[PDB]
Amino acid sequence: EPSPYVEFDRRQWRALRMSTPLALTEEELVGLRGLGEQIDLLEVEEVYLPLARLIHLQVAARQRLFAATAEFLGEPRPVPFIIGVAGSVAVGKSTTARVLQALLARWDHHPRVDLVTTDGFLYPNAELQRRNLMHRKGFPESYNRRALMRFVTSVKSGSDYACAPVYSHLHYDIIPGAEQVVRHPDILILEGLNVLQTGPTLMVSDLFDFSLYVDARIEDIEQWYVSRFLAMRTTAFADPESHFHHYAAFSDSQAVVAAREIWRTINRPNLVENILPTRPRATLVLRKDADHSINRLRLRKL
Amino acid sequence: EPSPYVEFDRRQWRALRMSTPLALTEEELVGLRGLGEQIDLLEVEEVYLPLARLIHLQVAARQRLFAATAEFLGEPRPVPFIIGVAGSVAVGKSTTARVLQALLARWDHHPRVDLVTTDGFLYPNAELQRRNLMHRKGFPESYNRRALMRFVTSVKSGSDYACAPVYSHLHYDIIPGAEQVVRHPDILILEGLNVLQTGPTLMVSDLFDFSLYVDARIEDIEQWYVSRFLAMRTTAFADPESHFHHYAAFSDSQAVVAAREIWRTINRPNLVENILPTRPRATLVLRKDADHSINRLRLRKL
Ligand SMILES: C[C@H](NC(=O)c1ccccc1C(F)(F)F)c1nnc(SCCOc2ccc(F)cc2)n1C
Ligand SMILES: C[C@H](NC(=O)c1ccccc1C(F)(F)F)c1nnc(SCCOc2ccc(F)cc2)n1C
Repeated sequence: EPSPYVEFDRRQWRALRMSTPLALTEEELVGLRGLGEQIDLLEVEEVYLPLARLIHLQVAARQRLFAATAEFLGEPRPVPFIIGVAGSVAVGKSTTARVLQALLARWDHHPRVDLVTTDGFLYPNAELQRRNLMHRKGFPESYNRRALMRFVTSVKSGSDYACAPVYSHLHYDIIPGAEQVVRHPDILILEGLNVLQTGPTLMVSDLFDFSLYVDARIEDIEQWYVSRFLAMRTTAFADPESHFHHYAAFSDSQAVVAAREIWRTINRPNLVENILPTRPRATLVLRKDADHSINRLRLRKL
Repeated sequence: EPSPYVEFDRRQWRALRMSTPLALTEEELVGLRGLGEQIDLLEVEEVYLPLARLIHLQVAARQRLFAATAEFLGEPRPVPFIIGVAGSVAVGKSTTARVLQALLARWDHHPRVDLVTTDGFLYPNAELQRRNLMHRKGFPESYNRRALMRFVTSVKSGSDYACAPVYSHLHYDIIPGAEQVVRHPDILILEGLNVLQTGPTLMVSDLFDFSLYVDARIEDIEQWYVSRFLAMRTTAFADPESHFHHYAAFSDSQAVVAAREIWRTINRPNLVENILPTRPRATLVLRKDADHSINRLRLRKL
């Protein structure tokens, strides 16, 4: 029974590592780890290094394809390779993305590898209040998807620079005047929630040369979300300038109630209605277990 | 203002022809022309030959990409290149597809180029009657899209053969027992209506290495449809075995009434609600004028 997919387990996948150096020290790993994440050097080696090898093979071949079009066109720093990383809140895709960026940037030919999270493209709160969308922050309509598409297009067009706006998780809002400048990289990783989504018109997913989806049982992500929420009381919420400082004095059980409620009404439905439906398109799915461990992968060979 | 697209006119596009031989005689052209079509050798040269050049550049480069994945995978007749041709009924995509197939098969390296129309994947009439779908023949739900996806996947998987069922336009139904065998080509052109469409799960559009969309003003396609309908009275409908023989004795004005009605209730809405929304994804759009002439094109350079 023929398939566009190939399943692996860590045993099979780790084998595919070949002679790929490990250029990442333990000090550096944890400086990319997010609160709650269990990723160790043994996982970089056995999972992210094959992945990095795969990606670097394809970067070369993917550009030949743009060569062909430019040769047709009778034409005279290539077309940036674009990676998308998607997944639910709290699944740890943010970390994956940051790890991936460090692994790729340390290829001996030394490419420039920018990383942009989509949260800088959320509408500011006042704009969200206007549209009646606060209660749906993180859903697709709470993003300026036109702005976001222009940006990625602009970068891939080979343009000299592009700017993105900047979100502050501290203040739960877009930072006035702040901007992230992306000066023509070789690779761009774009990380967000529904970034793999498909539409009537053309969308960023269409621009992706490679894409990555970080998966887990829905019960387990709830678990990680709630724990991280509780942990955030002595972290992010502890700062008296946090938009969410009021949460710092919640007890374990109020905190679990609040966390569960946000999860039930905002984060779970977005996952189910929007994010999860996009899994089938992803070049690679990283499947995590309850203990955070990546033990199965699903690659698109077609 | 940067764009994924490049517009052309026939002047600009024809220039891109380079030294591409014309291996198609006028006898052979018209034997592919459909009732009403105005395509002449001057259009093959100035439009289909650039197109053929473009396609043959990309076939080479697109396979390097599957090489990269197989080299990663540590692996030991390549992965068939898959072209999709979409557009409304009566726009003449059927012809384009057949022309394209003849132009590609006569490349000096002599590749096998199969062509499959999607109509063989319509549900038989009795199955359509069951689902209450006769009045929506040609809409996406009147196709066995699972069967269709299995097929294209099977071919691209590199499998030795795949079978498709066969529709009879004469009898307005699927022919019992008939089958079209596709024995591992180098290129497969797949022609149909919503074939460029996108979904929750993975679909044929995802398997396309190249895609082609044949466009025209909606008023003009109505015009061509109605004329062809009238013309079909002394052609297809003239055969007393035609499911539609009753139409042969319609006068011009009854015939125009019938044709307009079918167009209003079945073919126009499908075009508007489903087909036309898919135009943005197509690698190349062929834009035809009221006189049938291809005078502008839109290529995806990203
Ligand atoms: C609906 C809202 N979503 C977001 O703020 C959001 C939107 C887009 C991208 C990322 C987030 C994020 F991660 F949660 F901050 C939200 N979801 N949880 C909260 S409470 C703030 C605590 O933030 C987190 C973030 C991540 C966790 F794993 C646990 C708690 N809020 C305000
Ligand atoms: C709704 C139905 N659609 C189809 O049969 C159909 C479905 C899928 C693919 C192609 C067709 C096709 F082209 F019209 F035969 C239909 N549309 N017009 C008719 S009348 C039969 C006359 O066929 C045509 C076909 C094409 C024309 F340009 C003009 C008349 N019928 C029965």
